[PDB]
Amino acid sequence: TPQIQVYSRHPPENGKPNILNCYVTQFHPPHIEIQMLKNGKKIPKVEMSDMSFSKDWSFYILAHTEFTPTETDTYACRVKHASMAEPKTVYWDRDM
Amino acid sequence: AAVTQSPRNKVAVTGGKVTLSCNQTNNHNNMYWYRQDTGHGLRLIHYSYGAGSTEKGDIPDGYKASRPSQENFSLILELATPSQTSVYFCASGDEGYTQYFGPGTRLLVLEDLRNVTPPKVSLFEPSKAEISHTQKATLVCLATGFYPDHVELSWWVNGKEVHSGVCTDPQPLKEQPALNDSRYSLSSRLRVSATFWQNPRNHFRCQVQFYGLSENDEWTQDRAKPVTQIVSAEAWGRA
Amino acid sequence: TQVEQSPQSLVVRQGENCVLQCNYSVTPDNHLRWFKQDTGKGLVSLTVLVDQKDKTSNGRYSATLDKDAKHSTLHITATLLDDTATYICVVGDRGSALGRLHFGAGTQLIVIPDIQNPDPAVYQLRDSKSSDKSVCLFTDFDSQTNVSQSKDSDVYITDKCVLDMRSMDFKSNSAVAWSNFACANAFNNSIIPEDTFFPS
Amino acid sequence: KNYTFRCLQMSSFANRSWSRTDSVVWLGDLQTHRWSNDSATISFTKPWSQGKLSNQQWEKLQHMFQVYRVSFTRDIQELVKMMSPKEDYPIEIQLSAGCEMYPGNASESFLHVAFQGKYVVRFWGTSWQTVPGAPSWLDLPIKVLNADQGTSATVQMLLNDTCPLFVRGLLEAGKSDLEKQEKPVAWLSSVPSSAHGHRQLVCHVSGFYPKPVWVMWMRGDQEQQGTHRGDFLPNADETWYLQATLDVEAGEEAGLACRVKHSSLGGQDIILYW
Ligand SMILES: CCCCCCCCCCCCCCCCCCCCCCCCCC(=O)N[C@@H](CO[C@H]1O[C@H](CO)[C@H](OCc2ccc(Cl)cc2)[C@H](O)[C@H]1O)[C@H](O)[C@H](O)CCCCCCCCCCCCCC
Ligand SMILES: *[C@@H]1O[C@H](CO[C@@H]2O[C@@H](C)[C@@H](O)[C@@H](O)[C@@H]2O)[C@@H](O[C@@H]2O[C@H](CO)[C@@H](O[C@@H]3O[C@H](CO)[C@@H](O)[C@H](O)[C@@H]3O)[C@H](O)[C@H]2NC(C)=O)[C@H](O)[C@H]1NC(C)=O
Ligand SMILES: *[C@@H]1O[C@H](CO)[C@@H](O[C@@H]2O[C@H](CO)[C@@H](O)[C@H](O)[C@H]2NC(C)=O)[C@H](O)[C@H]1NC(C)=O
Ligand SMILES: *[C@@H]1O[C@H](CO)[C@@H](O)[C@H](O)[C@H]1NC(C)=O
Ligand code: NA
Ligand code: NA
Ligand code: NA
Repeated sequence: TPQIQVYSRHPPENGKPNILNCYVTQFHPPHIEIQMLKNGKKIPKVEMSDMSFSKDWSFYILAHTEFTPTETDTYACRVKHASMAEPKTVYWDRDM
Repeated sequence: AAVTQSPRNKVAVTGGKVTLSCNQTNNHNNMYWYRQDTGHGLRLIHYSYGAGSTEKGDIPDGYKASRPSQENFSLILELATPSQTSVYFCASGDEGYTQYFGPGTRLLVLEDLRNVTPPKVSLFEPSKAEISHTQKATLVCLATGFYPDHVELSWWVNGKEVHSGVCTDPQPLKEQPALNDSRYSLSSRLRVSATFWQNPRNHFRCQVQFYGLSENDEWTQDRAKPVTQIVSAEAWGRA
Repeated sequence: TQVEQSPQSLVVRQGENCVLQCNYSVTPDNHLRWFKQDTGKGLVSLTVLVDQKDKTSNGRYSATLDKDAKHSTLHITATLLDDTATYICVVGDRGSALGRLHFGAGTQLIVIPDIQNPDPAVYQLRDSKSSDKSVCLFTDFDSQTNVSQSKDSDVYITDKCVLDMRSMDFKSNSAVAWSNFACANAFNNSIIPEDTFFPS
Repeated sequence: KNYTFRCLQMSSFANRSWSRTDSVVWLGDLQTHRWSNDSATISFTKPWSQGKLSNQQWEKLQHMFQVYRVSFTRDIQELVKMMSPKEDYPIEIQLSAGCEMYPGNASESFLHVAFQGKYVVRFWGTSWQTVPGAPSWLDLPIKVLNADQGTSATVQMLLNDTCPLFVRGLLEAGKSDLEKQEKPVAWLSSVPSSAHGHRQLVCHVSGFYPKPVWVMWMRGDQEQQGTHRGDFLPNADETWYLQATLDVEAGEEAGLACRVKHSSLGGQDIILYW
């Protein structure tokens, strides 16, 4: 089961532009589908790092995108991968 | 590392089944089938990495491979075509890059077997003129009336094959070039010293191995079935 | 094709040297082998070159390989009759059985033998069994003599063919003619030497 | 001042026809090269990625790799045919290759191979060998790979000579990127942590380079031993992110601060009070 971690590059302040990162790790095979969502909708033109792997041979990849947090809008990262029946979704919690 | 192929030569009809076999007692895992055609290098048909394995080569179409054991690798033409007329070469090897080639198998696929005919063989003895002029004696062997042109002519003195002093025509000539399925003739010379030919304990034999029909091939004509066979002619030396 | 040989064919006279060329686009080029193939026979290995800039020798055969230029030559010194054959160039793309071989189409070499002591003649030979049948043997002519087919299509004539009595170090050309005709008439359509022996 | 140079290759063979090979190259934790399957050439991801190699030396090295990629792809396919039906597609193969640089012309090189995610083969000395735990069927592929003297000679030279030299040049040319200092920025936040009446505080630290860092929760001058450091997580701009959590009692949040020490701050520790 791929681990998914969502976090902002800068301290989040409502209204202010920022970058949102989705770090996907501990998965294999390396065929994976990563989506970053705003209010459940697919954000267009998400940048991906080149896929790499750690000492233990497991894969990781960094997705990131521009975002401006608000009181209302929700942000998430959705991962499809053969090691799961249904896609896994981790919500950005500003507090976490 | 010795590799053997059988048969060494084969005449077949279109639609017939032909099996080319390769044996190798070197305990090589790897075996390879090629065909050689004029104007081309050898081209890979099928290969095998071991018992039960067969792999498509560069030109596999029309051929099935079969690796029943480490030793034997077979090339099967289920429905033979004239385009499969060729010389077929088998090779074996271990994990190293060297492939060790067999001596080759000649295959001719005809449209029809109706005209297949074994040779007449005649041996022509040396002229006394030649003997007294050169102190050498030339025997001539003549194979005639055969179709197709798949023959091996050889010379035998006292039951042992001779190569020294021999030359055979590089190709059979056509007896009726105007006609479609012309029969063939082939000549060979064996030249010895006169004293060798003059020795009456020397037995000379010209042998032609002819490649024709097998046991299983059907035959509907009234003449003898023109099967693969040997025809020879012989003479003894004399003063 | 990825392997090309030059010349396609050539004729040389006994004792002369010749150079055979092989050019390839095969990548990578682990090794290159030269094969000799006599007419109707199998593949005899002459040499295998493996280095970037390699040179080998095996008697009268020597070879070079330049991997940068993707080029090999085979040199035959002092050709003999038995050098008459097809010479085939092969490049292997791996140093192991994972390799594919890439075969050139070959170069045909014909070596014309040196007939030192010619003695042109036309003999009649008689059949072992039925003595009424015969052939005409045109023999012992030098390699400057050509043999043409017959004008009559009932008469048969072979191409010339050279035999080698190895133990006597002696070579002779011959041709055979037969029909159903005499040996005086047999080689009419050929320009044969003036001193040609016709025995009674 | 020890840097490890890692060339990481991932190869997928879905079936007999389809395959792809992608590579990335790391010097420490900075990416120096990328070689996508779609690209004929290797891409520099830094201005100094060619190191101290001349354009001609680089071309020659890249050419060697271009031949390798095509050849590797066909070799695996042929090895699969050789072992059939023992092993079958899909297949993943990973290589980890490079050298670890020590002070004063000392280095170790390595070349480790993983099959379906398990380390099974390395190059060692002058040959390929299986490692402990590896299945026995690999003995035939190893025998075949070890037959190729030409690959062996080339790999020996790549590991023993080329890797250490190249990396030595990389360290010179990329000194200012490798020795960069980027300042951490911290911020605080809180959540309910599946408990009766407990809160979890979170100290976020982001934008720091290099990786070594110290983050502890503190009441005055008393290091809270409950502090839990998370994993180092990357930013897109080649800086690092880290969060340290402290499990506390609601109402008792007052008093707590988050202290952050990092080489880039030059003695001026960051302190955020709740
Ligand atoms: C590694 C440090 C690099 C530091 C410097 C470069 C840094 C710059 C960034 C570069 C980024 C590169 C990204 C890729 C990173 C991963 C690469 C690490 C592995 C490198 C392996 C290098 C292999 C090179 C050789 C090669 O291509 N062999 C290939 C081509 O070999 C032929 O061509 C050569 C032409 O040079 C030689 O022939 C010429 C010759 C003859 C005689 C002599 Cl003396 C010399 C030459 C040779 O003899 C020929 O056979 C050969 O096909 C190899 O087998 C390819 C695969 C090797 C890896 C195998 C891994 C084990 C897998 C086990 C699988 C088991 C599972 C099976 C189901
Ligand atoms: C490259 O360096 C290796 C040794 O270094 C080790 O392997 C490299 C590929 C890297 O991973 C290094 O980080 C690692 O430390 C040389 O290997 C050695 O080669 C010599 C001969 O060339 C071997 O000597 C043999 O010893 C055996 C006894 O076990 C005898 O049977 C032989 O007669 C012979 O004397 C030596 O064992 C081997 N070392 C190891 C550990 O395998 C390699 O030669 C070198 N190559 C070049 C071209 O520089
Ligand atoms: C990965 O790269 C290789 C080489 O660029 C691709 O292989 C080529 O694919 C095309 C068809 O798309 C073939 O016609 C070529 O002959 C192949 N090249 C070689 C050297 O065999 C391969 O398709 C790429 N893989 C993917 C999934 O895109
Ligand atoms: C091979 O694998 C690819 C990707 O998994 C697939 O889309 C393709 O159809 C497969 N090809 C065959 C011949 O099965
Ligand atoms: Na073997
Ligand atoms: Na690659
Ligand atoms: Na291969």
